[PDB]
Amino acid sequence: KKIGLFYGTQTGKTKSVAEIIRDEFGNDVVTLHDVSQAEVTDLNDYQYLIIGCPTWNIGKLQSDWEGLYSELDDVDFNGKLVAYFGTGDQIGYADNFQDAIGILEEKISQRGGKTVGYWSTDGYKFNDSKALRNGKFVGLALDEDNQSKLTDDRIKSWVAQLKSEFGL
Ligand SMILES: Cc1cc2nc3c(=O)[nH]c(=O)nc-3n(C[C@H](O)[C@H](O)[C@H](O)COP(=O)(O)O)c2cc1C
Repeated sequence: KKIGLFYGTQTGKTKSVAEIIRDEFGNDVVTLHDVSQAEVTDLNDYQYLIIGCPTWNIGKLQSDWEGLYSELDDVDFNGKLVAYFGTGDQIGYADNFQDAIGILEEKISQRGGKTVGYWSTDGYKFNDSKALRNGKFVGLALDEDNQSKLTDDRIKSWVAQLKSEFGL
C-alpha cells in the first residue's frame, strides 16, 4: 500500500518493533518486508519508506541490510520520503550506538531520499553514533536490551509524528 517498511533482523527485536509500528499506523498502511527475502527493486514500489536496521558487531550493518547496501546504487530514491528506526544497546556499545541507520541514511539521502522522522537523543546514555544529525538521531532509536519499558510509547509518539511528516 502506502508505506513500505523494510526491516533487517538477527535476533528478532527490530521485527517486533516493526509489528508495533504497523499496529500504530492503522491497518493497511504499512507493509512489513524482511530484507532477507527482498530484492533491491522492491523499494521502487513505494513513495513512502520506513527503513529498520539494528547495529551488529561493533558498528556494522545487520547482514541482510549489508546484502543490499551496494545495490542501493541501483535505485532512484528521488521524490521519496524515507524514515529510519533501529534497535540497539547503548550501554554495551556506547561508541557505535545506532550506527546502522546512520550508514543507511547517508547512502539513501545521497541517492535522493528526503529524510523525515528525526528523533531526540534525550534520555539515552551513549558516546558516539553515526545516526547523529545536528544534535538528533536520524530516526527512532529503540533499546530493547536496556530500555524495553520505553519502546511502546516511543513508537506511538514516533508514528503520530510520521503521519504529519508523510502527510497521511
Ligand atoms: C555481538 C553483538 C554486537 C552488537 N553491536 C552493537 C552495536 O555496534 N551498536 C548497537 O547499537 N548495538 C549493538 N548490539 C546490540 C543489538 O543491536 C541489539 O541486541 C538489537 O536489539 C538486536 O536487534 P535484532 O534482534 O533485530 O537483530 C550488539 C549486540 C551483539 C550481541
